[PDB]
Amino acid sequence: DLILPFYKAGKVSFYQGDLDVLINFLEPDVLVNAANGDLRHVGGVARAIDVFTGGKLTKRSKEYLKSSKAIAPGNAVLFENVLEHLSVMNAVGPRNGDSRVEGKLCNVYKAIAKCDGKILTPLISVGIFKVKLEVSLQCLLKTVTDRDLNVFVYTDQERVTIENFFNG
Repeated sequence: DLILPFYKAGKVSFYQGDLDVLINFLEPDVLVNAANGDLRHVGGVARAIDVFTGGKLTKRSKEYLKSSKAIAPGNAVLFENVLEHLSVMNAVGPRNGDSRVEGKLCNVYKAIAKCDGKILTPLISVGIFKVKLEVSLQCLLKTVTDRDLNVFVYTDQERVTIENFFNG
């Protein structure tokens, strides 16, 4: 492997890198999108995924909303094979100060863990939805307990925070 994790907790591996490079080298079947409820794909995760699929994620999203329930926080919807052997799991997390941030976050991870194959995911709700990294991380660890999972972050700071959480 060209790209190796900076931490591994049980079956959960943690990576730092640009999204396109992690997809290319880690070869996921399922990519989790940090979605917003109206599926406008903006931000460091959602725009990068859209672009990687040549705009197909957005095409499928517009199609989806013609006949399908908007995605409420706490839920996720899988678009299968947005590209051949790359499904996008559109996970909509809670925002800081919503009710039941932890229950909704944890439910998102429960949905993510039911997907098939190799999964590559960011930490849901961390960044612009302003949930503390450790709250999202704790829900992930608590919920996805016996399942191979790959988690990515972009910044040095985020990596350190994750390392500090485990190092104590």
